[PDB]
Amino acid sequence: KRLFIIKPSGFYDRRFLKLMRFYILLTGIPVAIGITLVNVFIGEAELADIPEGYVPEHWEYFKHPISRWIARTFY
Amino acid sequence: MNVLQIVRDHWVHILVPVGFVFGCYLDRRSDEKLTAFRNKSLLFKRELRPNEEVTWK
Amino acid sequence: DSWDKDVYPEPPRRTPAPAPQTSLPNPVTYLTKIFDLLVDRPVTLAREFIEQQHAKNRYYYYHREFRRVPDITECEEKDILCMFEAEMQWRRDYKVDQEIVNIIQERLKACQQREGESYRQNCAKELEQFTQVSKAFQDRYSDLGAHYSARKCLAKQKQRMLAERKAAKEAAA
Amino acid sequence: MLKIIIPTTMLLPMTWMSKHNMIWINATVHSLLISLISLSLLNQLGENSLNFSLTFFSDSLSAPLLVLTTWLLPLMLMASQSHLSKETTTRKKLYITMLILLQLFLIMTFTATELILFYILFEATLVPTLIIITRWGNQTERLNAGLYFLFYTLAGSLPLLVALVYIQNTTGSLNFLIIHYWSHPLSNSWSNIFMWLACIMAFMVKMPLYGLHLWLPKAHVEAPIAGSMVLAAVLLKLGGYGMMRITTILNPLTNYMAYPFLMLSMWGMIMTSSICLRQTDLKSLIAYSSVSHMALVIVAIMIQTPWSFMGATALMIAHGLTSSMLFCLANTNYERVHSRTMILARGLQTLLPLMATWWLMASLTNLALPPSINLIGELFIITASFSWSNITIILMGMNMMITALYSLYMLITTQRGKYTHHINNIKASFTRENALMALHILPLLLLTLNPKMILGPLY
Amino acid sequence: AYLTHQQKVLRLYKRALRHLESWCVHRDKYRYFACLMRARFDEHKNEKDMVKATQLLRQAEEEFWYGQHPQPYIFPESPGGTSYERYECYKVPEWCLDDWHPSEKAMYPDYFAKREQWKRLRRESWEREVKQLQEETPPGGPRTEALPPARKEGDLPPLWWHIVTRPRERPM
Amino acid sequence: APPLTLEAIKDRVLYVLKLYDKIDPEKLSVNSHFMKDLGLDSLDQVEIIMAMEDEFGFEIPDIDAEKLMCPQEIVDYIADKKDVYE
Amino acid sequence: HVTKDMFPGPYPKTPEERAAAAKKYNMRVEDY
Amino acid sequence: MNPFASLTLTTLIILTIPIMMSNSNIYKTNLYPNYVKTTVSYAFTLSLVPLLMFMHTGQEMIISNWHWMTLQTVELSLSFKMDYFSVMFIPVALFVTWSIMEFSMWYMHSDPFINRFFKYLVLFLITMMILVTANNLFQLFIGWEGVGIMSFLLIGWWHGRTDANTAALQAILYNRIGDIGFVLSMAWFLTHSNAWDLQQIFMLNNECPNMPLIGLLLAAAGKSAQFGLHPWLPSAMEGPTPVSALLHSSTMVVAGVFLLIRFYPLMETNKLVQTMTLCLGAITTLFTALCAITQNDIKKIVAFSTSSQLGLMMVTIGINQPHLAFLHICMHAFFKAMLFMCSGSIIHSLNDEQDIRKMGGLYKAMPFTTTALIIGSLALTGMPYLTGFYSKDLIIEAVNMSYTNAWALLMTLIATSLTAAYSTRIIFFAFLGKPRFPPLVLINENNPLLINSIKRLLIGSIFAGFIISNNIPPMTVPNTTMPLYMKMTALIVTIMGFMLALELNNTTYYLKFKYPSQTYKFSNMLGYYPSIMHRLPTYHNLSMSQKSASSLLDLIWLETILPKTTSFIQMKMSIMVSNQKGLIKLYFLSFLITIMISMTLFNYHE
Amino acid sequence: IRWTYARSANIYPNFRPTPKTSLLGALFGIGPLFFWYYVFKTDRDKKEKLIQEGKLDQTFNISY
Amino acid sequence: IRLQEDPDPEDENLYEKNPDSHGYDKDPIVDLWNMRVVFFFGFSIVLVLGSTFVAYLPDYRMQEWARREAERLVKYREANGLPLMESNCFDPNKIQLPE
Amino acid sequence: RQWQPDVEWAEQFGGAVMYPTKETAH
Repeated sequence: KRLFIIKPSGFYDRRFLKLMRFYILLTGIPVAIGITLVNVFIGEAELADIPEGYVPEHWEYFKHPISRWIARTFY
Repeated sequence: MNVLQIVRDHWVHILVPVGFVFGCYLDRRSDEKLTAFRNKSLLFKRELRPNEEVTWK
Repeated sequence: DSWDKDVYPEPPRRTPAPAPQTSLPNPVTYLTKIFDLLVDRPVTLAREFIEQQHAKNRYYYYHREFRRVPDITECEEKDILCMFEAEMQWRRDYKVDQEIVNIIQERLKACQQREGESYRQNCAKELEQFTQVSKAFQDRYSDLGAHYSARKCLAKQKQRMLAERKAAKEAAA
Repeated sequence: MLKIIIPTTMLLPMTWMSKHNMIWINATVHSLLISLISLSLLNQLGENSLNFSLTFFSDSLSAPLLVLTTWLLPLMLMASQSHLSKETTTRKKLYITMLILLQLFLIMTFTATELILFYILFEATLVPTLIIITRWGNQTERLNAGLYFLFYTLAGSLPLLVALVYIQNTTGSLNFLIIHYWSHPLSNSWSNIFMWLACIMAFMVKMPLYGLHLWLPKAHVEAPIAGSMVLAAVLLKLGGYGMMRITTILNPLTNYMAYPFLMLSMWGMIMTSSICLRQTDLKSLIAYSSVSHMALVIVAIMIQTPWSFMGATALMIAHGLTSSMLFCLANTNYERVHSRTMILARGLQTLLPLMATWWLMASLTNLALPPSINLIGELFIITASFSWSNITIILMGMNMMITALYSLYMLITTQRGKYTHHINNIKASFTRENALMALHILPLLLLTLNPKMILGPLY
Repeated sequence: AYLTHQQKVLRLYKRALRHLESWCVHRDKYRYFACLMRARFDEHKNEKDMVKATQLLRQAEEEFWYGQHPQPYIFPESPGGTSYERYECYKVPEWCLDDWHPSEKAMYPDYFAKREQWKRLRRESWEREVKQLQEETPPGGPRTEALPPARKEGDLPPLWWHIVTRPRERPM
Repeated sequence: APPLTLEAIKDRVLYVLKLYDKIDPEKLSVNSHFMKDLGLDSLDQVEIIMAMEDEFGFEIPDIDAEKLMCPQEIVDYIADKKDVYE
Repeated sequence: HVTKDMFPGPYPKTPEERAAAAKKYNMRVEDY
Repeated sequence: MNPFASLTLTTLIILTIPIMMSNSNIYKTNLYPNYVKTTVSYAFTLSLVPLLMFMHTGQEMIISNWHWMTLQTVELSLSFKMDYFSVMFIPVALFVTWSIMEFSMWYMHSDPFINRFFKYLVLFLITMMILVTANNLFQLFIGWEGVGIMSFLLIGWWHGRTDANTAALQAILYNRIGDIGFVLSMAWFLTHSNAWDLQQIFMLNNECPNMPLIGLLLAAAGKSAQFGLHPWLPSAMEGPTPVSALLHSSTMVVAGVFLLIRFYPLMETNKLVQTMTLCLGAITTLFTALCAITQNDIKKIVAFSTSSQLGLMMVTIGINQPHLAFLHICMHAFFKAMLFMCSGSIIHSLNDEQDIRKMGGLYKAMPFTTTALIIGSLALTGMPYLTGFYSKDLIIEAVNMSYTNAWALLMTLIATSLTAAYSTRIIFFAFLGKPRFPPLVLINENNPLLINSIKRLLIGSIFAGFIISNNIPPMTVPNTTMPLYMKMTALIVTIMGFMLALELNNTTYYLKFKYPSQTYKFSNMLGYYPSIMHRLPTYHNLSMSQKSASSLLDLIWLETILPKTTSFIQMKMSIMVSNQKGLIKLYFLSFLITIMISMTLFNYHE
Repeated sequence: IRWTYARSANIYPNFRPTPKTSLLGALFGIGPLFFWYYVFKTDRDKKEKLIQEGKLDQTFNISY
Repeated sequence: IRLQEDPDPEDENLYEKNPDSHGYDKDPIVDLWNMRVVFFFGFSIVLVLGSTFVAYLPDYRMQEWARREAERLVKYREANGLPLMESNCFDPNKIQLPE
Repeated sequence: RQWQPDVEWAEQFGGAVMYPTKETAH
C-alpha cells in the first residue's frame, strides 16, 4: 500500500517560479516579436558610398535599424 | 476613489520623473556655455549647409 | 561575397570527382539528397521570402571618414588642443592597426586548418606574413603600459632610432 | 549626468514626504527607474571618454561601475523591509535617507572630472556608511567596528589630500584629462617615493589590504544587511577606481616601488583564503572571501598592463555583484536562526529547495567557473601576471585551489547534510528573498553574453 | 557507561566472526573456522582469576587488530556501509507540514485532520508527562538518560513525540 | 523491494531459531526466553543476532543485542527498525 | 539569553577558578 | 559547404532542448526521463550522418560561429572543431548515454527526484560535447570545469550522506589541481603564441613547450585520475550507479586524456615531456591495477580497472601514437560502461549490496547479466577478434616496438596481466560460486529496460572495433617486421593472468589457516595512498589556517602592530595630558620654564 | 556560542607577547613575504637581464 | 528586576496571518502590489528592456568601423609591395634626433 | 531585537575619566 510522503511546501516556490516566467515574458515575448519583425520588415542597411555633397547624419552610420533608431533618438 | 486622497499619496510619484526632465534639461543648458569651439575640430571642420545653422546643437 | 577576395585570399577549391568502385549504393549521397529537399529547400525558400521583403525598402549606411590630423610629433608642446586632436589620431591608428593584425592573425589560422596536415609547408608564406607584422607590433605598440599615450609611443620610437643608428654608425666605422 | 544626479537627489524629498506604508514601494520603483536611466551610459566611443561638462565626465570604467551602483539601490531597499518594518516610520525614512545619500556620493565620485573633486565625495561616503553600521547594526561589537572602519580609511585619506594639493601647487589643475595628457616621468628621488606612497596607500588601504584588511571582518559582519552589501560591493571599488585613475602620474615609480605591495597581496590572498577554509562565521567567511578576490584586483593594477586592467574592471564588478548576493544568503538564514554560526543551521536543501539552488549558482559564480565573468576576470589577470613573471601562476593558481575548497565547504556545510533537529522556525522562502536574489544572479549571467561592456577603458 | 567484562567479550566475539566471515568468504569454511573459533572460546570460561581474563583480553584483541580484515564486510545500511543514510536526503521533519499552504493542506484533508488529533493529544499529554518526569527525578540530577515508562493509566510515555513521529527509514 | 509485514517476520525469525539444532525444533514459544527456557549461553545468545543479522540483512546494534532475550523481542525490534506496522 | 558570567575568559591560575572554569564548560574539575 | 556544418551543430543544440523545456517548470514533469532519452536517441541517429560524411571522404571542418570577444589582437569566438576526434566521439558518447538512460529508468526508478537527475545528466552531457568540440582553448576550458562542476552535484546526489560530500569535494579538489596546468597552459599560449585557437597554436610553432606541456600533462593527470591524483576516482563510487556508469567510466574521466590527443601535433616534438607521460602512464597502470585485485566492492574493482585503462592510452600518447590512444577510447567506452550497469543489474537486484562476498551462483540465476559480464571481461582483456583486440593488442604490440623506457614496458606488461587478474576475481566471486546473499532472493533482470539497455551495448561490443578499425583511414604506420615472441605476448601475458589468478582465487575453497600477507595489507588498503595524502597535508594546511593565519597572524599580530599599538600609545599619552593636579603653583611654574626656554633655549630670539 | 567566542573574540584579550608567539608571527608573517620577494625579484632581474641585449624570443608576443 | 525592560519580542510569521504573503510588506494589499510593482519595474522594464537596449547600442568602441577601415588599408598596402604594417608609426622623415 | 547598550556599558562612560588610572582612581 502507498502512504503519505512528507515534503516541504512547494506552492510558495511554485508561485514564485510561475511569477517570474509568466511575467518575464510580459515584455519578454513582445520585444521578441519586435526584434524579429524589424529584421523581417525592413532589414538592415547596406555598405554604400557617401553621396557627393551629402554629409551623412549621425545616426546614419549604422546597419541595425534598432541600433540606428537608438542613435536617432537618445544619443 | 476620492481623487483628493489619490493625489495625496500619488503626487509623490512625480518629483523623480520631473527630476529627470529637470536633469535632462540642465544638460543642454549647461553645455550651451561650454560650446566655444564649434565647427573648429579638424575631423569635423565642414562647410555649413545653407540653412543649417549649427553642426552640433 | 561580403568580403574582398584579395584581403581574404582563397586558394582555388579542388574537389574530387565521385568515383564509385563498389556497385552497392553508397549512403552519403542519398542523405545529402534527402537533406536537400527536406531542410535546404525550405530554408532557401524562406531566405528568398524575406530577401524580396528586405528589398522593399533598403536604406543605406556608410562609414564616417576621418580627416588626417597633425599627429603628436608636429603638435606644439603643452598645446592641449593640438595634442588632443593628435592623441585621438594615434588612438584611432591603434584600433585600425589592431584590426590589421587581426586580419593577418585570422588569415594565419585559416591556412592552418584549410591545408590539413600539409599546413607546415603550405602556410610558409602565411607564417612570414605574420612575422613581418607581429615583430613590427612589438616595436610599435607593445610595452606601452595600461595608460599608453602617443607621447610614450613616440618616446619609444625615438629610443629605437637612437639605439639602432648608434650601433649602425659605430659598426660602419 | 545631470539626468542622473538630479533624479537621485529627487528621491530624498519624495521618500521623506511619501505616505506611511508607501515608503518602500514608491522608493523602490523610482530607484529601479533611475537605474534604467543610468543604463544610458553604457555607450562609449572608441576614443576619449564622454565628457558631458567640466563638472562631470564618464569613461568606459566609470559607466560599468556607475550602473552597478544604480542597479544596487533597489537591492538594499528590497533586502531591508523585513528587519526594519518593526521600527517607526521616521527611522525607516531616515534609513532611506542614508542609502539615497550614499548613492549620490558614489555617482558624483565615479564621474568627477577633477581629482580633488573625486577626493571629497569619495571620502564623504564615510558619513552615510558610518551611520548605517553604528545605528542599525545588530551586535555589540558594531561600535568598535565603526571606529575600526572610520579611522582605518581616514589614516590613508589625509596623506592623499596633502599629496593631491601638492600636485596642484606643482602642476596646476588635477583634471583627469589634463593630468593624462600632461604627464611627467616620476623620478626615483626619495620625495617622489613618499609622494607615491601618499597617492596610493589611500586607495590600497581601502579594498582590503593584507595587513590593512582588519576592518572588513569588523565592518562587514557587524553591518546591517542593506549596508553590508555596500561595504563589499561598491565602496571597495572606490579604492579600486582610484587606483587606475591615479596610476597615471606615478609611472615609472610604480614600476619599482610596487614589489612590497605586490608581494603582500599575492601571498596575502593565499593566507586570507586559507582563513575562509577555517572560518566559523558565515558572514566572516564571505567577507574574507571578498578579501582574496579584492587582493587579486590589487595585484592586477600594479603591473600596468592592457590585459591586466582589461580583466581588472570585470573582476571588480563581477565580485561586487556576487559578494552582495552571498551577503543576501547570510541574511536569509539570519532572520530564521537569529545566529551567524555556520554549523548551527546545516541541512537547508531538504527544507528550502530553491534557496538551496540560489545558494548553488551563487557558489559556482564565486567559484569563478567559465564563462561567468568572475572567470573572465581572474583568467585575464593570470595571463597579465604570467607575462610579468612565470612563477606568479604557482601563487596565482594556488588561490584557485583554496577558493574552490571553501566555496563548496560553505555550501556543503550549510545546504547539504542532515537538517538541524532542534530548529522549527525555518519557513518557506519569502518571494521577496527569492526575487531579490534572481535580480542578482540573472544580470550577472546576462552580462556573460557581452562582457564587452564590462571590459573597461583599456578595451 | 560501565561496560562489564563479559560484555566486551561478547562484542569482541561478534566482531571476530564478522571479520572471520570477511576472511573466509565461503560459507562452509566460514562455519568451519567459526566452530574452531568457538572451540577456542568456551574452554577459557571457568577461570576464577579475573586478572587472567583482562590479561587474556589484552593479547586476544591485540590478535584481533593484527588479524582484522583491511576491508571488513559491513551491510550497506550501517556505519561505513554503502547505504549509510543514503536515504537521509529524502526524509523531512514532520513539523515542516505546518508551513504548507492551505490549498496544499486542503489537498490532504483527512491526514491533516489526523495530524490535528496528534497535535492536540501531544499538547494535552505534555503537561502530564513532564509532571511525571519532575516527580521521579533521581536525587542529585538524572543518573541515567533512560526514560521512565508511563506509570499511570490514560497517559503517554514521557518524551515520546520525536521518537514516535520520527521520519521513516524509507521516506521516498 | 516488496514490503514485509510482521507475519513474514516471525515466519523468518521462528525459522532461524528452529535452525539452531541446540534449540528443540518444537519448543519455539513466541516468548521463549533464551536463558530460562532454551538453556543456552550468552555467547550462544550472541550467536543468534548475526544469524538474524544475515537473515534480514542489516546491523543490530550490540547494545540492543543482549537486551533482546525472547523471539518476540527480536520480532519487535526488527519491526521497529524497518518501521513495520501493517 | 546567555549571560556574560559563562563565557570563555582567562587562563585558570588558581585551582578554585579552575573548578569554576570546569563548570563553565559544564565539565568536572578532575578531567578539565 | 554541405550539410556537414548544420548536422554537427544541430546535435549540440538538440541536446539543449530538454534543458530549455525543463526551465519552464510546466514541462513533462511526469515522464521526463523518457523524453530525455528519446531526445538523445534522435541526436544519436542524426550524429551518425556527419560520421559517414567523414567516413566517405574525410571532410573535417571548422565552425567559427558568433564572434564573442575582440581582445586586442585576440578574437575569442564560439568555434567548434569538427575534427575526426570530435566527429566520431559524439556518436559514441551519445550511444553510451542512450544505453544508460534506459538503465537509469530501471535502476533509479523509485527516486523522487528522478526528473532532476535526468536534467543533470543532459547538463553533464552538454558540457562534454562542448569539451570534445572546442577550437579555442577557452571553449576547452568551458567544457572542462563545466564537466568538472557537474560531477560534483551528481556525485553528491545523496547529499544527506556525509561521505558522498567528502568524495564530491575530493573530486573537485583533485580536478582543481589539474586546472592549475590548464590555466598555466592558457597563459603561455596567449603570451608566446598569442592565441588560444588550435589553428594558430599549431601553426605558430611552439616546438619547445617545456612548461606549457608540463601544464598540459598536469591538467590531464588530475582529470583522468592518473597516479599522483588517483584516489578520487575510487571514491567517486559513492554516487549513483548510473553516474558511475557514464561519467567516471568512459565519458568524464576521458576528458583529461582527450586533451593530449587534440594537442598531439605539438606534443610529439618535445622528447622530455612525452617521457614524463610514459612515467605517469606506467605507474598509473600498476598501482590502480595493483589495488584493483585486492578490493571487494564491485564498483571499486571496476573503477580501478578504468583508472588502469586511462593509464594505457597516455603510455601510447608518449610514443607517437595519439590516434591509437583515441581509438582506444572508443573501444574502452563500449565494454567499460557496459561492465557497470551489469554490475548495477546485480547490485539493485540483490538488495543494493556491493561486497563481492555476498554473491555467487548467479551464472544460472542471472543468465543475461552473466553473459554480459563475461563479454565485457573478455573485451577488457584484449582477447582476439573483439572490441579489446582491435585496440589493446595493437597498443601492447606498438609500445614494445619502439625506442621507449624499459621500466615502462615491464609495467604495461604486468598491468595487462593484472588487468585480467581482477577480471577473473569478479567472475569467480560474483558468479562462479555458491550463493551467499540474504535468504529471501529477489534477483531478476526480466525488466525490458534492463535487457534492452545492456543488449545494445552487447551487440556494440562484439563488433565495434571490427567496424571502426576496418573503416577509419590509415593514420599511422602499423609495424609488420617483428619477431614472434613479443607478437604473441599481447595474449600470452593475459593467459597466465587468467591462469594463476584462478589458482589463487579458488584456493579459498580449501580450508586453510588465514594470514594477512603484508603485500595484501598494502594493496587492499588502496596502497596506503589515502591514509597519508588525505590525512597528513589536509591536517597541516587546515591547522596552519587556525594556529597561524587566522589566529596568530590576522587577529593577534596584524591587529596588534598597527591598530592596538597606536591605540595604546594614544591611551597612555591621553592619560599624561589629562591627568593634571589643578594647582596654580605648578601650572605657573611650567609657564616660567616655557618662558625661559623660549627666550633662551628655543633660539627663536636668534 | 562559547566555541565561537573563544575561537574569534576571546583570544586577543588573552594573547600575551611571548617568544614562541613572537617568532611564529615573524616566521609565518614577513617570512614568506620576503622569501617570495627574493625569488620573484630573482625571476624579474634575470628576465630583464635577458631582453636588454636580446636573449629572449617573443617575436609573436604582442598581446602582453 | 535588573532593569525595566521587555522580553525579546517573538518573531512573527508573515505567512501566519495571510498565507499569500510575499514577504514584502505586512499589510496584504500593499504587499501584493509590492510584488506586482517591484517585479513590473524589475525584470521586464529593466532586466528585459535594458538588455535589448544594451544589446543593440550603436557601435561601441568603434569596433565594426575599425575593421572595415583596416581592410581597405590592407588592400592598398598589398598591391604596392611594401610591408603590410610600418614599423615606424610616426614618419622618421619629420622626426628630429638630438645628434 | 537590535542589541542596545546596558548599564555596564554605560558605567564604563560613567567614570571620572574615560581611561582609569590610580592617580585619577579617587
